[PDB]
Amino acid sequence: MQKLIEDITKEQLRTDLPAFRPGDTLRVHVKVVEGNRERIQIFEGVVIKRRGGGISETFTVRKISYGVGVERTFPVHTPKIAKIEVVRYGKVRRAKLYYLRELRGKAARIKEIRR
Amino acid sequence: TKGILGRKIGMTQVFAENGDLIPVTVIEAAPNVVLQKKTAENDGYEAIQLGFDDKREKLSNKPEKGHVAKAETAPKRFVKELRGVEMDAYEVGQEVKVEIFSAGEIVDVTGVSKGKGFQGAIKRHGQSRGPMSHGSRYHRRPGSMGPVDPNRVFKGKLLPGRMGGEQITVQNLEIVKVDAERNLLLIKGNVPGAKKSLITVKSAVK
Amino acid sequence: AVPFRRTSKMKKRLRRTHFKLNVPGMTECPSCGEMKLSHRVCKACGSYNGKDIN
Amino acid sequence: SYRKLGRTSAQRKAMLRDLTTDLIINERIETTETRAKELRSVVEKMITLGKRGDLHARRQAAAYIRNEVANEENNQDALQKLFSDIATRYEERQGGYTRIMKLGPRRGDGAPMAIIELV
Amino acid sequence: MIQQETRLKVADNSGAREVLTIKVLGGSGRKTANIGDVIVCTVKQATPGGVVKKGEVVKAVIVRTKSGARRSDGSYISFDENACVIIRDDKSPRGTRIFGPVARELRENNFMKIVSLAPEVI
RNA sequence: UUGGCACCUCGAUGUCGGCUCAUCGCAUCCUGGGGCUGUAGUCGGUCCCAAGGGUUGGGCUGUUCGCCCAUUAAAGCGGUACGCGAGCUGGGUUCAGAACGUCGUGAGACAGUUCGGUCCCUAUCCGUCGCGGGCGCAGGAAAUUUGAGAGGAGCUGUCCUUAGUACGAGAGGACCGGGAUGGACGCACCGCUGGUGUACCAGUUGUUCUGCCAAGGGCAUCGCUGGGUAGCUAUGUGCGGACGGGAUAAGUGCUGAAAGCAUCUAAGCAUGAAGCCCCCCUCAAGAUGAGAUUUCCCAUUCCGCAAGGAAGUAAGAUCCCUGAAAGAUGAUCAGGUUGAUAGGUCUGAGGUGGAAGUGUGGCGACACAUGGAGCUGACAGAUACUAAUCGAUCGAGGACUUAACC
Repeated sequence: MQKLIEDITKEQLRTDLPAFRPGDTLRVHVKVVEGNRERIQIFEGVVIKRRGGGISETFTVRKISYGVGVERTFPVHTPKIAKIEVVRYGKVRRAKLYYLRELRGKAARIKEIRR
Repeated sequence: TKGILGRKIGMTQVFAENGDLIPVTVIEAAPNVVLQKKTAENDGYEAIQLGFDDKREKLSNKPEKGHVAKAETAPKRFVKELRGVEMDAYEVGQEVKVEIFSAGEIVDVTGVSKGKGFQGAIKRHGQSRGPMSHGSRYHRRPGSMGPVDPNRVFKGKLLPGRMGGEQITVQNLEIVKVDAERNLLLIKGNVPGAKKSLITVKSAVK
Repeated sequence: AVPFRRTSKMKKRLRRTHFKLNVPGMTECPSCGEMKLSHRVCKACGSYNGKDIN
Repeated sequence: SYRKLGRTSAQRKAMLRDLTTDLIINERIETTETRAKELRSVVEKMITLGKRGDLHARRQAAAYIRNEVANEENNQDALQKLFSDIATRYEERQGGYTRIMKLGPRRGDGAPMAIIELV
Repeated sequence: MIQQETRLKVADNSGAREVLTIKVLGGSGRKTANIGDVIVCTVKQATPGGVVKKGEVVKAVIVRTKSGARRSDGSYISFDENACVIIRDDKSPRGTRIFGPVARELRENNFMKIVSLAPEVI
């Protein structure tokens, strides 16, 4: 069953993306359409979550800008993601960072672990 | 005026040429063979009967053998029937693959919906309940039965029973992509039926 | 919650149709010859399928 | 899911902590049918630890298996006998280590009994 | 996912600080409102310097919420404070600035003066 | 409704108001059709055909009503024991307790007011929702259906275009007709957002236990806290009420007398609505009017003079047993050794997250490497390892009359 699932959509496993640790600061180059023009904006922030399976692995990036925390999910294998870059890796003993949605201001940093 | 039948597996999530993600079922229909072409001159109506599974030796009965062996291809487990097709296109024993369908047309989907067992009159009919506090000992119950004087309960008031199991159709769906080299149909939407349950796939009346 | 009338000697004895109990699945012990229960151990033989198991 | 057998969350794991250790010592057990079918899918997880037989393989069964006496004149515990002699016996078989021998009814309960060998 | 009788943090310096709802302007009865819907609201607190002050029936537009926003990509926008921006009962606001980020699902309708005044259209 | 009469009920018919499930009428509140208008247009008033669908959410009040706020296309009226108390609530009057005003010397009263006050039941029968066992259906059995007949669904707003067009002096502002997108409820599902996930994993506290350390086990509500796979889920996602035909209702018509004209008449026709019957979908041959095709099994052994009977079988099915996509128990349903049906097993998928042990840094708390490790409940994939053994009963011999051909 599940072998027949991914052997259809192995052709859409977009392998351009660097596999990263869930929970680290990260920027995403998102291609969008504003006014029938294709621009690219950059979405910095830390990864709360990597979950899912196969083609439907959804992750998210949290950005805290202008005092209002912005959480922005993406499934991994979209054509509407141009470039993902690891800016600083992170260590978290946990794996899904739901407690970051409350804490702001330096009780919410994740220490760079030199890689 | 067409239709094949297959076996549901489970949902996926398939991209379609945009960021547009589409809910997608995985219907596998190994190539169906017409087992009997019913004519209006003797059976009184115009129809056709498919067949779908690779039966084993011990599974089959002898009357299931002799019905097949006129157009001897293979004993097939599930037998259904389609009123109203072009009878002039087919003959008794013709193998029908996925080559009928494209990735862009309006497609009807019936099926055999799931089970919920003996579960009663909130989940079975969507009704509300009384309040959960203010001393009320009433919640999860099917309401009043009716007024006094007609001395009975009307046939059409709803009650606890055995939800699900019935045959249920979903109209005007659409096929995402046709992958006929493994006999696979991908249909936009959530299709009724549990894992490994069988579905007729028509072309709807738009 | 009150029986409005007594039950007569018909509608009582029509309720004891599906109160009957059958004979269970009962076969013969292949070794000691007696009647065996299906798919359990013939306790007179002490055996099942080839072996008088201690 | 799986079966619960009259006990709560806590008591059924405290049930099966005796229906494995007494099963390793006394080597045969007369339970019901349904208590057998919740040992055919459990005890075969414990015997495969005896195939592994290493340090951290040892300290998983010790979380589970009781401390009773299995072999007098030897002081061999129920933990030790799972790894000393049982590990020698099943070096070749892959799965399938418990039989189910259905008995008749229990007298006062009507309980459909069973017998489990270590085969 | 904003109902009747919720309290909302106001995102402009038009006078108000905290605003409570009345009804979502949908049909007969609409329960929730995610983003871009238009509420008739009232004003539970205002700044002392106030053009619109305490106790005023106002008509406003949801900008940013703790709700999802299912784009067709599958990306879900979800902020961390429910909010409004008070409008002048039209497709046009009445405030001067707009504090904080603004969801990009306001451009589906023509509220583009809120878009042009937004500091970070996320 | 305010009421008359006292006919049934005082060997008990529990009564107002909300909640729960709605059903029914049409004198219609919206939606459809129109006629007249003091109908320019957009709104409107008013009668007529219409009961298929809908009829909002709140503050006060015990509230019904009503006021009010805010919408909506609309906020309809009326039954049905002023529907529904062996379904629910007890705020309300209508038990004693208490108090105020007034009445009465008084005990005490008050459809004047205030505060507090036990709502019982295990379902026989009819009635529903659902499931099944038997026989019927002139032979037995295996699958699919025609459809008698029933039921469900049958609501709609904004915006775009035609078009700022006819109309209007302007202001304003269209019918008719296309396309797009929503709210309201409806069926379905678990891929995605989250929710539960008490035989999953990780941390951490008190205390006991495995001789001790280490490492664990128990109990503390799953001890608590963060996650959580399958599974059932809704607010999540899909689609749904489509396009139409047939005959009409009000109208609107022709044609055309009676009664040289006129006349939507009596003959003869055509239009005409969210109504009606089909079209869409589900249920359905016990539709005793028991339908129709497809193949299988065939006419065996005994009485008996026959009529008839039993007693082994066919085809197939059952007991039984491993089973869950099914599951109150039956049923359905994947199988029963020429087998992958369950469990284990070895791979993987997802979860959780850096196992103990060892080595090293550190006075130690602790990190660091070994190492995307370690462990894994239902998941899918291979494997005969493990039982689904052997058995066993049930189950056709096919009537008569006539016609038809043979």
